[PDB]
Amino acid sequence: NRVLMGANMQRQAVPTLKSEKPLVGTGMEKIVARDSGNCIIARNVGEVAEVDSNRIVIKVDTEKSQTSNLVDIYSLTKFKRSNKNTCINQRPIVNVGDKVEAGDI
Amino acid sequence: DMPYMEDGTPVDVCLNPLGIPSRMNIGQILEAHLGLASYGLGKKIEKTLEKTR
Amino acid sequence: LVERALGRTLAADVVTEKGVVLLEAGTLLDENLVELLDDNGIDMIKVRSPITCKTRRGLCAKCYGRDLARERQVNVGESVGVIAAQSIGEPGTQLTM
Amino acid sequence: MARVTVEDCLDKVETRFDLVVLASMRANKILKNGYSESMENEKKEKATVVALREIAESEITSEQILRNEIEG
Amino acid sequence: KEEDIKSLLKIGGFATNGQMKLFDGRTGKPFDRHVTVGYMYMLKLDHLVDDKMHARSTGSYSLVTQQPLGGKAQFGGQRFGEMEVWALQAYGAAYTLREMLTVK
Amino acid sequence: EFTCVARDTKLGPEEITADIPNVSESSLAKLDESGIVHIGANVEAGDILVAKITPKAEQQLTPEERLLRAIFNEKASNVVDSSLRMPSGTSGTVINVQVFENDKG
Amino acid sequence: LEFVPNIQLKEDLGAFSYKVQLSPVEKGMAHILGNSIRRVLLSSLSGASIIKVNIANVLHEYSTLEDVKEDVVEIVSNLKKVAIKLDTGIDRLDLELSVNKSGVVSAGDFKTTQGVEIINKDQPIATLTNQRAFSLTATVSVGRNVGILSAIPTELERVGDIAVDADFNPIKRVAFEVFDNGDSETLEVFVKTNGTIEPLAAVTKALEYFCEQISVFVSLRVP
Amino acid sequence: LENLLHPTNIKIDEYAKNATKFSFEALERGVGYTLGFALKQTMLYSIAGACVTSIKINDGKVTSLEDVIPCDETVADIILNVKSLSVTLAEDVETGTITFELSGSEEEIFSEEAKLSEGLAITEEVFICSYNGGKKLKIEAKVEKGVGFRPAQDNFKDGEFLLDATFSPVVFCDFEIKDARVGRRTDLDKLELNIKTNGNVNCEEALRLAATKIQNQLRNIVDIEEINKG
Amino acid sequence: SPASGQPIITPTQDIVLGLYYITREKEGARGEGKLFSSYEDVSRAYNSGTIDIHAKIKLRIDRQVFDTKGNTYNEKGVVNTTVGRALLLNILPEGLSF
Ligand SMILES: [Zn+2]
Repeated sequence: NRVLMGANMQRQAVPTLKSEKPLVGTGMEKIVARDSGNCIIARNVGEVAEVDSNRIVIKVDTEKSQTSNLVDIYSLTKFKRSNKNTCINQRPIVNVGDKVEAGDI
Repeated sequence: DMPYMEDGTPVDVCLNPLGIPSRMNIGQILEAHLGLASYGLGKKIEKTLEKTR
Repeated sequence: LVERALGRTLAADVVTEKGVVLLEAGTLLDENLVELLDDNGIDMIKVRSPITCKTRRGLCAKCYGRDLARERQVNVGESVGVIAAQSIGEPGTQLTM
Repeated sequence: MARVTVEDCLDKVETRFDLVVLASMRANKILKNGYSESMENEKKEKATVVALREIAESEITSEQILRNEIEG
Repeated sequence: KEEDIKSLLKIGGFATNGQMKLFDGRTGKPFDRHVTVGYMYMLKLDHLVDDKMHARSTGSYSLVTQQPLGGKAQFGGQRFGEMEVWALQAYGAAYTLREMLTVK
Repeated sequence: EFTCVARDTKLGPEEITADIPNVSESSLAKLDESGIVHIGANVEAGDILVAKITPKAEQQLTPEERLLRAIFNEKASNVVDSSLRMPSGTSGTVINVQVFENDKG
Repeated sequence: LEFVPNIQLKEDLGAFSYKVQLSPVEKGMAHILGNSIRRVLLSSLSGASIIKVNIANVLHEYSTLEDVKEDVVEIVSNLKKVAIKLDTGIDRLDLELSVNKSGVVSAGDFKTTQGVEIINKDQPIATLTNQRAFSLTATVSVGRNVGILSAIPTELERVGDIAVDADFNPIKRVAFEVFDNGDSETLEVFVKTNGTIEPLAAVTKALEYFCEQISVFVSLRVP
Repeated sequence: LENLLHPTNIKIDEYAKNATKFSFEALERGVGYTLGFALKQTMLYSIAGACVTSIKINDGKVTSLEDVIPCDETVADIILNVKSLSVTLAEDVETGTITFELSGSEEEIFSEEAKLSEGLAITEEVFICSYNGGKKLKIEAKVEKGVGFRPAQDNFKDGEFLLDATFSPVVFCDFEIKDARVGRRTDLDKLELNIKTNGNVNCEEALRLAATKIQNQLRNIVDIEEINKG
Repeated sequence: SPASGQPIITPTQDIVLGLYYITREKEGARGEGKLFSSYEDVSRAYNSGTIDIHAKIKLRIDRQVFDTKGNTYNEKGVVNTTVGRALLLNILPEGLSF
């Protein structure tokens, strides 16, 4: 009866300014977020070209990737509303010139 | 005003103990124990890192 | 008995098994007098229930007894019906089986 | 409950209902008498409680109170 | 399991409990009976207080019945429903029940 | 996110122009030259976001209203404003102003 | 029968941690001085901090410049964590910042005008992915904490102004312990601050405040 | 630079024999608690004075609390009566000795009895007990002086019922905090003290004496002189 | 309560914990078996920090008590109490027995 409420409640939780990882998790938060289109998973493996808080550029080494276009883009979404009037904005992680792989954040 | 450990750090929240036993959501206690542990392990690394980087 | 009939007035008198009367008719009980019932060994008396009042479309201030909420004889104007109604089904949210 | 309570007043008048009506009549009387000259109601209490105080201190003797309605 | 938590607590340099000694902040004299402490992740729920206050003095009224609106979206007006009538009855509170049904 | 709209009523077209009597240039100060708030103004609890007006008629005003019109030479305006104001108890700032015009014109 | 304490800065250590001491006390009064020091040291000491900022090509907090890995609100949060030291009688002034680099804009790049001080020299303010211009100001002001309620919203005048809330009091931890020496005790107070004040000055200031507040009970008059 | 406020309002009020209620007004937030703790503790446990410590009745011929004596009061009652005597010593002397050596005929007993030593001043006329004119009796009281609360380890060690030491005239502090407002800022404090003493000193001046102790314990670190000016 | 004469404002959850806690006893504690004249004495003592609050002491009391029949007889003497319970002696109004 108590875990029922503990589960029904943590989905009305309101996000805040600076996200802080839990210190006692269950290794499942790695899965939910990745498995919902709020993150930006790199399609092809390469190196960061130029990143700023509006878009990301990735040049792909075609040697170890299938036929590609040598450059792809990802456009960030700053302060887009959502049905409950909560702010949505993605923030980049990577730095200039980093080795990333297909299926990373 | 909050209670504070001997070191000097104060405590943020003051929950109530009478809740837990009656409505048997024990797991919260064990979560607090593990959390204390993690917070100790943090201060350890900090001490080792406040010198000789 | 000394708890079932606390604060309810007495229909008629009560005679000792030794002969002398003990409590008269129309004598509202009270935790002083309710010693005098288990004292002398009594186990049955006649009290004034609202089932046996005689007033039309109402209730007299004696066939009902003590207010049981202010410890006095019921003042005239207390809508007793509503009180008794909601003091029955209210705890019902708890009695389950 | 600043100073006076129903437990006090219930000693002179009775049934705790008659109290309501009698105090209401008295407070209405004290109100319509133009007591509202406005240099007093900001230093003391509303007449609704002045009447209760008056009945507690046993000054008015509500047997008298009704005799102020014929004074209407 | 428990003993793992406990070995970790030891590594950290804490009692083999959660419990520890605390001091009041208004005096400094400690509490007896060492108290539990910990981290205990916490959340805030979407039931803020800014959108539940809603008082009202006088506002619009219902077209077909001439009664106040309801919901704090327009201007509300708190439902003084049926069960609250029996309450004011049992009290014998005639007046406050009367003008609760006409003047208001 | 609020939104105001302008319809064609049977007395005429209503207007969102920043021109409404009985309104100073102070409550209007945070208004641009087009009837719409700036992008950045920290609006308050009850200021104008877009200022509108709608016409009316059928005064046949009371004798006392007539007199007081006749003292201060108070003219009776045929229009009434129905602007858009933040409801009380709120605050904040502005981040985007979408405006959709008319068709076939 | 006469003991009176003197104050000593024994046992410095760590980043900005210290252990101040008062050598002789009255054998019983120690645990009063300890608590008073702690509480007044945690509530009233005033410092200086940034309260209002204006960035160059910005209009509000939820915005974004070009070639900046950061955001505007992330920048405003960075700014709050700068440790500023002001001199005796400044009480208000202006800071400036204009740069044309292509790396990490640390707080050391504030203009080295008079009076001011910037202790937290490592703290990043923003990261410029590419070379570009960047400029802003920030009004530094003295102040003390008062609670989340009795704080005035710090009026804004210009267009791009952006209020920044300010945590003034420079104390982070206090804890005391009392040691017995025979008809006498010694008080041993831990203090940890951001580095914007010196410990001895700090404790002296706190005791000044405290005795100032006590000095009414010597009179039992109004003032 | 906003000039931490000052009380600016006092309402002294006496309500019993050696008892008074002071109330202070408009103190900055939380200050009330610190100023209450300091005041209460130092006024209670760090004031100089003299007080009785030990009682010997019949030179040791009363061992426990269950021994009849030729008067109306059991031993416990006499101990409790004598423990209350308000004595003022002298600076030159460092110990007193109250002697209630009595053999009369069923009399009333008070402080105006009891041949003493030099330097004492019984300060009152508290009643003790009622003689029964029976067999002989004696009472020996020991009086010392100092500061602090000296706890007695054992109750009756050898031949004297030992007590613990008060060493103060102030017998009660019991302070409290309430709320008060000075306008737009309403989170402030309002303190109320309730002191009850023994008679050796009127309450208020005892309060002042305890405040002077603190304000005197910093002269080498603060300027207690200029704080007076204002 | 209108349903039954039982009161309805009794302390409930941890107002009860504290009372039950400070009103227990302990066998070997500090200051055990001491002597005190009145409540203020026990207060002064306990704030000094020598006694354990669960100790057994002896207090001499004297106060009126109301009888059933409207009498009010005096009660006095020495009673073996606990340091905790005496701390509650102040709140009990004159009229109820200790
Ligand atoms: Zn009947």
